[PDB]
Amino acid sequence: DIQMTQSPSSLSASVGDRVTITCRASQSIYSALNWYQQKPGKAPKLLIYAASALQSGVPSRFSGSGSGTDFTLTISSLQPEDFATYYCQQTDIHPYTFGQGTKVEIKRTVAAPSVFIFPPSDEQLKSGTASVVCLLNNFYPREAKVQWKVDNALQSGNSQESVTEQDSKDSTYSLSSTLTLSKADYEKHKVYACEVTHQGLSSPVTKSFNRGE
Amino acid sequence: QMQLVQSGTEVKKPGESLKISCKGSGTYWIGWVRQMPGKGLEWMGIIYPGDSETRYSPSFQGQVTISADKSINTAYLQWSSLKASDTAIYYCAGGSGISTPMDVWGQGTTVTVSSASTKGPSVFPLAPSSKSTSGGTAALGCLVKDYFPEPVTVSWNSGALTSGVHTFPAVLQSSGLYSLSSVVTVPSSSLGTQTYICNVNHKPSNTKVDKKVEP
Ligand SMILES: [Cl-]
Ligand SMILES: [Cl-]
Ligand code: NA
Repeated sequence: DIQMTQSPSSLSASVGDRVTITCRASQSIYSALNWYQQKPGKAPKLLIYAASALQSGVPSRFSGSGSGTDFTLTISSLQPEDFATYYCQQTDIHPYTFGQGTKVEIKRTVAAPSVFIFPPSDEQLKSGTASVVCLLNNFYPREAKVQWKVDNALQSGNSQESVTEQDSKDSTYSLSSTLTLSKADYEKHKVYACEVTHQGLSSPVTKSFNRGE
Repeated sequence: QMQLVQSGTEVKKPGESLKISCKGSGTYWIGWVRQMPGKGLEWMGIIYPGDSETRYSPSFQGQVTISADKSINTAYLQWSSLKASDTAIYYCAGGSGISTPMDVWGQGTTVTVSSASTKGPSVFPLAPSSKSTSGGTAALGCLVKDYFPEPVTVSWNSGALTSGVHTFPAVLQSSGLYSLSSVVTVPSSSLGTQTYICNVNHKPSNTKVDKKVEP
């Protein structure tokens, strides 16, 4: 199959910026290249076909260029409705393979997270499990490391995290990490700690509590 | 508008068969696209319903059947034996004329394949404390744990509280049940003055929970 490579995988830009994103095909595909926009929870929308032809109804700030192996999508003046993921797709040879997508996110200054930790509820402990939640609130950029420590032992395999979509008001992310233990395991340990690493912090921030204190 | 209308959400067990549909209203070919959760678009294959000529991406050849009924402008994607790894959104796409390929898309069919069974969430408080207070701001929330399938909705104070609310994407646990948190930041001086209730609805299990979150 033809391999489609998009660059970069994500980029940060401001409203009014000129943004370019690239797509490479592993062989010449002539001008047979589509560009799509996708937003969370929605189907892809065709913006550009045949490398440079605008689909009906697409704003003229969108343009495409290139032929052979190397293609670009330019947005001449980025608008708030343009923050989205973009995909390229070759239409030359079946199967009509896609690039891996480029996410265009809102640029802002670095913002350290506010870190909050939540012990398990008595309701949950009665039900036989213990979830400890570590909240990183309103930070930028999206990259963050959360490490769980139980009595200063680093945990693996017993936590999961997820991150919000960028807030369109302050352009920050939030992250929730949940450490889940059995009730028996929770009761064998005292000190529950989440250690947060982020560009906005000059050194790691630890939030912790002692079980039953 | 030329449009492609797909069949509704599916929740299946491993080994079950499944046929989903794509109907044209208002294309001489219909393609199929897979999007696994949190992943990009993948081309599966194409059918020309005039005479049902099909082609498959080598990755999908022998894994799925594409077919069509020209008489009712419908194309299909069929599995005889679903796997958990078939969990995805499936889109159909076509061409509204001879010059613009892939200009019409279906709305997508969400397919979940799991051994898990329908189950309503447990809703646990994330209580505000000194361990969740930062210079006059407190955080509080609800842990909406161990439900299947997606989705759940969360509001605060019946939709009256929206400022500072973060409702996270669910994670799929090793149990096959989802879990998500919803948090809000509030003035710490409001604790004990303003009531904070998370309203959780899980339609697949007919579960509605209103959980008061107190210090
Ligand atoms: Cl424009
Ligand atoms: Cl692909
Ligand atoms: Na050109």
